[PDB]
Amino acid sequence: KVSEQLKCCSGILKEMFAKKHAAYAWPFYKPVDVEALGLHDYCDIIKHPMDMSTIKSKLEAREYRDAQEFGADVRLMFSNCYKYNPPDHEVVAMARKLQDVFEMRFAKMPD
Amino acid sequence: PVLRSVNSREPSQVIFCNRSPRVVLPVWLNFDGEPQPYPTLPPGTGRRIHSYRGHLWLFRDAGTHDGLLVNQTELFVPSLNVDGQPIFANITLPVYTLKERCLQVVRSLVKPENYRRLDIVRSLYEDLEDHPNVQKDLERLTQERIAHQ
Amino acid sequence: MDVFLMIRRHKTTIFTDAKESSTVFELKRIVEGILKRPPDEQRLYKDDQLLDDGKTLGECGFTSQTARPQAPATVGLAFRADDTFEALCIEPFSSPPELPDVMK
Amino acid sequence: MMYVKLISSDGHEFIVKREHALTSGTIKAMLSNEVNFREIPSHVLSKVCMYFTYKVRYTNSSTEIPEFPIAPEIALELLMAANFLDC
Ligand SMILES: Cc1ncsc1-c1ccc(CNC(=O)[C@@H]2C[C@@H](O)CN2C(=O)[C@@H](NC(=O)COCCOCCOCCNC(=O)C[C@@H]2N=C(c3ccc(Cl)cc3)c3c(sc(C)c3C)-n3c(C)nnc32)C(C)(C)C)cc1
Repeated sequence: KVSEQLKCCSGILKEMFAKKHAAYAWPFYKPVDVEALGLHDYCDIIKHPMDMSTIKSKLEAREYRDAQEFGADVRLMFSNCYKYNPPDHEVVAMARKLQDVFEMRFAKMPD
Repeated sequence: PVLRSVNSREPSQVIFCNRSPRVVLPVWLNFDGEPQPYPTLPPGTGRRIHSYRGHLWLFRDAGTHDGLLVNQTELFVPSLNVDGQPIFANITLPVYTLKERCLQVVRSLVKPENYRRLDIVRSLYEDLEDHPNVQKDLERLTQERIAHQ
Repeated sequence: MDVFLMIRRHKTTIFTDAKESSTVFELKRIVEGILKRPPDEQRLYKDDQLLDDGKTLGECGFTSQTARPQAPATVGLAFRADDTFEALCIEPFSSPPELPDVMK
Repeated sequence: MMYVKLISSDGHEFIVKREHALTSGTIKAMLSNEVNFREIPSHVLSKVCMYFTYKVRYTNSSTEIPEFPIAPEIALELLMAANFLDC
């Protein structure tokens, strides 16, 4: 039950990484590079960063006890983006599109 | 204008690396061809940079506006990455003429209102006053790109 | 690596490059070519130190860091007339004028 | 290599490779073995010759290039020489 849900969580992240969704998924592939983006205040505001590669490592390392912990990390990744940026920023639009894919597959997971 | 960034919104990871003795000012040409200054790099320093495909950059001395080179040439345009490998931008001094080099040093020691009080040939006054300039170069670069076409 | 030199005597100054691994004798061959004087009629100096034909420039103390194209290192030269070597003597260059008021 | 003799106003003889001296447009025109500059003094002309060595060494070099240094008190005269010599 728990292990079968954790394979589904993996299947979902794999889809989030796929070419199909590359046009809006690409900013969340890796951790936020505050140097390159020139964001002096990002760590002051975002106390707990998250990204897709970090989540992938945690799955493969069996660190998530269940599907809810996997979800809270995906939702953390998005919440960080909405928190830091203004409503009508290109990255917030991109985040929304990807979250719709996440929420749909996460809701259709058998429990 | 002709020389301007493309509004691609496609990512490009870049490394700016200053291997000159000058403090470097990176200059970004925007979608309307207007130069936008970015934070400066001290000599010997480098850093990761997030830019986009088809964006134009050039590089200058932050105090004097003397032109510098990037990967042996005047302009820099990033490609898309290959297997997440960074694109490298190596910034260096060009080999100036002795004349231009003497102009730089005299400019650094004399206030512009005193240029014409120096005991030298009249034509060098004009030469001294015609400072290194981004706009002036953009026209030369534009019109060499037209001749090319 | 390479070293860049001013070889100097009286009011004569030769500009040339060479290597750290090259020898004093090899440097005299360059001089022979230019000024028509064989090695046995030449004496080469670093400051006041007479240099031996068999030693390399690196061993005499010339390094690429202190002998650059834009700031070459100096080597003194003395000839022999009538079976006795003359005293080393390098005529100095002229002096720059005083700095103008507006450049102070 | 062929050499040429550059002689300053104060009677100093500077001997450099022909190829290095051809960096100057004014000299290039004169030659095409010995050349006298009756108005440029040794403390200036010596500096010019160093510039030739620098230019020939670092043109088409893919090594990073160092600054050519010019002391404040020779800058005015070296500027006049450079302009007169076209280099
Ligand atoms: C320190 C330094 N020293 C010498 S240079 C330098 C320096 C170099 C680069 C930067 C930052 N990069 C730029 O400013 C680049 C360089 C040049 O290519 C132009 N440029 C732009 O960003 C331009 N932008 C574009 O062409 C794309 O335009 C969308 C406008 O938004 C850009 C970012 O907004 C301003 C600051 N905000 C952020 O960076 C937030 C950030 N955005 C994004 C982001 C930004 C744009 C898009 Cl389209 C998608 C996601 C982001 C991520 S992660 C990630 C990989 C990215 C790319 N992200 C997440 C997650 N959450 N927030 C973010 C410009 C001038 C219009 C702002 C800062 C300093």
